[PDB]
Amino acid sequence: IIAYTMSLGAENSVAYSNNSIAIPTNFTISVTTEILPVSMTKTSVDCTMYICGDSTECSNLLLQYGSFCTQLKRALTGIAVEQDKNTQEVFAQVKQIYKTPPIKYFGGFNFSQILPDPSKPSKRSPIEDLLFNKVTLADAGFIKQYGDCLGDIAARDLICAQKFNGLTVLPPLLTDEMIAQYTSALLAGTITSGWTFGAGPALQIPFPMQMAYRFNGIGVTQNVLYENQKLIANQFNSAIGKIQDSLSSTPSALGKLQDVVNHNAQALNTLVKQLSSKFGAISSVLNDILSRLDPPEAEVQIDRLITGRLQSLQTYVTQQLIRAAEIRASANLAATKMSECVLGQSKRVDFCGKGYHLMSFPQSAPHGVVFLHVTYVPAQEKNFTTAPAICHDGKAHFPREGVFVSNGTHWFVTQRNFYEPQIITTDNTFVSGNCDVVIGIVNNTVYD
Amino acid sequence: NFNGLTGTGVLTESNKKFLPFQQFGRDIADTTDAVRDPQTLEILDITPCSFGGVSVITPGTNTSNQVAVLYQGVNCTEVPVAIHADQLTPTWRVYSTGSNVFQTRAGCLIGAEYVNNSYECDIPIGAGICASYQTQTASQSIIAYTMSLGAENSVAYSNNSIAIPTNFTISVTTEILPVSMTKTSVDCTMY
Amino acid sequence: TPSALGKLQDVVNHNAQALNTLVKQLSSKFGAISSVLNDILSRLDPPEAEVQIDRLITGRLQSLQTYVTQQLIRAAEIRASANLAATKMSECVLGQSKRVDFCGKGYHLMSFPQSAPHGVVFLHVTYVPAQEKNFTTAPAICHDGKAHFPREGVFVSNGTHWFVTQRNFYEPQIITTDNTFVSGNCDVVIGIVNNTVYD
Amino acid sequence: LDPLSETKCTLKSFTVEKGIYQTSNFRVQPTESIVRFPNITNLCPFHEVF
Repeated sequence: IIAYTMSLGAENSVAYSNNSIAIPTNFTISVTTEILPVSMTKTSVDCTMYICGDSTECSNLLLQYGSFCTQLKRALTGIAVEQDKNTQEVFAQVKQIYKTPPIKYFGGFNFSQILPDPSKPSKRSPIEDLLFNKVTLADAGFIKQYGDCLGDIAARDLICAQKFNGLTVLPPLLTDEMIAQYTSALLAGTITSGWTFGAGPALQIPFPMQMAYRFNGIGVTQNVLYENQKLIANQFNSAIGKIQDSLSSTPSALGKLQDVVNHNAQALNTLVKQLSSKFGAISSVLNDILSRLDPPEAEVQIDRLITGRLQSLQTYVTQQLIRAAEIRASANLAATKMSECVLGQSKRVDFCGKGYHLMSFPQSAPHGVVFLHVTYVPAQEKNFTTAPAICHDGKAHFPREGVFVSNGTHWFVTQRNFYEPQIITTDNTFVSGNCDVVIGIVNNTVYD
Repeated sequence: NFNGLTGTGVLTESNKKFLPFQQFGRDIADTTDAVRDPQTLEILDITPCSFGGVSVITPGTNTSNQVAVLYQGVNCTEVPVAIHADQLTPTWRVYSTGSNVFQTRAGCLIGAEYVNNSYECDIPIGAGICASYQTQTASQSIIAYTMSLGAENSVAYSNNSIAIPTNFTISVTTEILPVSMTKTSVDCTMY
Repeated sequence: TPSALGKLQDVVNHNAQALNTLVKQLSSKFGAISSVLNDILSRLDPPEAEVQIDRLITGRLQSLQTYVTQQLIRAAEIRASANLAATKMSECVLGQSKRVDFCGKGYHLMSFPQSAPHGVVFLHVTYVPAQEKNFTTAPAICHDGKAHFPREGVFVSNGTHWFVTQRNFYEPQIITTDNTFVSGNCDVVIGIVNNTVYD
Repeated sequence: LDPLSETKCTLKSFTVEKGIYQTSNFRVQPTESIVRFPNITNLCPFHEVF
């Protein structure tokens, strides 16, 4: 063991200067996996089953509370309907279920890793298959045969013990297949039409032209895409494959959803174990008190046990409500991320992945969602000399949509997020003002 | 009751390896799951009696009184009630028969006629099945159907085809958001 | 539609259901022989009465804690909406938001606020296209040795002539030198097509 | 009496709106048996005194 002071990352020093400007000459399409929880386990409880233990003598004494138990039941039902609404609002954003057409060459892009594969049930993609295989649910809320809890309880089938006390998990409204259908529809819409199927009717347009408009939305002109279309397609495919391999080998990919389900299961398990705890009484079973102690004090003891277990249920409900508020914030964030990155091109930084966002793709994760953020990122930059203006004839020429540069004895104009020198022309440079107000203006010609 | 240990359940004769010094068995959740006969040596697993929650599906009372029932997390092949009116007291309400049962992944739904026609989910039951008091059965009754996720559609994606609108529409939607709750106050001693 | 303002009506309903239930909790005989204090002091002596009153104090206190806890949680939900309304106000009203599906469904033109009891209402105006047509698109136009790309619109042809126009409104205008920008030759483009340009 | 009645009692209202408004209760089955096993453990010398 060795202790040390944490490092804040590798040091760096930008070679700043009054006439130094760096511009990219190449770039790279990166993909990042952003996971967000969208729902949690639904629950429903019987007060008497949890507390009394199927005893009529304790029931009416538990009915002396009445409202207390019902408040919790209503809160749990509210949490459940809220999880359902969260799923609906995160996935069911479009009412038209688009179908993917027979895949034709998309200018180079291969979506086979995120499209639904008909070679297996559930009509989902390989990445979604991996995501489903990563997360394991203690109780999905599905149908369980009566023979399940009838023997061979050596496994971690605590669900039997949790159901013996009213605690039972329900199945979500929208099955995994419906979420997969919504995801496939969104993917087909974004790859066939672009940002139009979110505002209204689906307007078809080639995926190359879609990506060209994406690029135009972050400075890089359409030519940067058309003249490097094959390289960009190869980069996209390689990044998709690398993300697949990472999510496959990296066990901590879906750690957030795993921790969500683990927290829910652990809360249920501890709430169950609380039953075996002596809440100041002589025994954990009310029948023992009824058979050993007299009614005068047995009633007080039963009231004590009931208050203790009701407080346990209240603590559980409060923790679940706080976690549900968290997951609701996460679901709203996921819906916003969908609407922005998936259904459009977002300008917000660090919201649709690291770097300039081009487009995103959703994947149906268990109790959550995984966004594959496609971004545009420069690389292998180079240094050039800059000049805020160009003086040609007693007037200053300023850039229209780019920046000036100089490779030495010659001067050119180019854009910011990419290197594409062009001669200083009158169309490229607007003229306004003399050459005496500018501080770093340089004398150079403006072609006509 | 065997040696002072009372309870209720179903015995299923397991072959659990109880040692000579072991007379009771508790599962992972500190719950009894097996016991030994105080006389013989047979190990009997204490399995739970028939148990399952019921959910009452009811349309608007102003509409009608016909109601459906769902035994969540139970297979129809089990014993929902199936009593002779002299078995269990707390649930005298019997809906064993009716010739209308549909086993969903969420439970046995009694009182609803399953239909292959997918509509918009009105009353969410679970596992995709939703109910409604549709009047297209014409008579009216409670039905069940897999929720319709939406209207099918497709886009003729082509490497050289584009769509450009010709007219527009100024839609005026609405949104509602709570801003402030009721400000209350309490007097500890008076309450 | 009578259920339009349900989101707001739920608030005043829960706030009422929170206090109304809190009043019925006074009838709960928390480990006591009676839920009315005056009946205890009238039926039992202080030594034995405190053994009962001390219990009612706990339950009635937990009922307030159970009440104040939920109000705090509910208070957090309102602020989240108030912050969203405060943001949706500044973004949708005080300006034009490019955030899709935030200031209504569709391209945001403008929004108008309307006050409401314990809430707020936003009238979102959106630009939704309709009655679209299908045309043939070409990523570029190959002129005499050079490819011309669209400056801001997109190229289209009705089958016999080529025109450029914006994406969200069909306004075909001729391919002009000022409507296009030239970058490189034609061999580098995949689906480029040949068509003249007007100088 | 009937499900529509056990839900009103929980909702505390004679009118029930549309939905699944109540998970009324759960299913159970009663039983009966005896106590104080076993018996073959031993005899008693009571006969020695009588």
